[PDB]
Amino acid sequence: KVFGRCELAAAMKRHGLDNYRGYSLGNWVCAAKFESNFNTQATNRNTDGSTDYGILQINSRWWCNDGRTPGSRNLCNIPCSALLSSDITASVNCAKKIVSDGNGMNAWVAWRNRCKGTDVQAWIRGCRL
Ligand SMILES: [Cl-]
Ligand SMILES: [Cl-]
Ligand code: NA
Repeated sequence: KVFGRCELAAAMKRHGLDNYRGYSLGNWVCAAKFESNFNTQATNRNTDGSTDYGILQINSRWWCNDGRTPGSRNLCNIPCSALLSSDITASVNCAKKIVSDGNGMNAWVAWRNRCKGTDVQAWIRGCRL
């Protein structure tokens, strides 16, 4: 599923991301835009052989099991394919564990480089929430 901007904002608010660990909703929408272009089916292979999955590009070296990242962890206890569903619940629940691990949203390189320090409220401007 390719989400619209305000559609995704509303889904993320419903799932408890607005102000989660202090990050306003626009931060999460901005991260999803630059990580996946709002596409739940996005995948990208990394140099070390791990793969990133879904609307928030969650990495198989630490967070999910894809059966092909030797020596990796599965800290969200899910198959990585669950992160590609049109229902974003699994992605959001895993993202909450990632953002709570001490590094905050700096875990998402696109957030650090394209959202951090910008006017992120612009990402939810005009939406009915
Ligand atoms: Cl915001
Ligand atoms: Cl933080
Ligand atoms: Na893994």
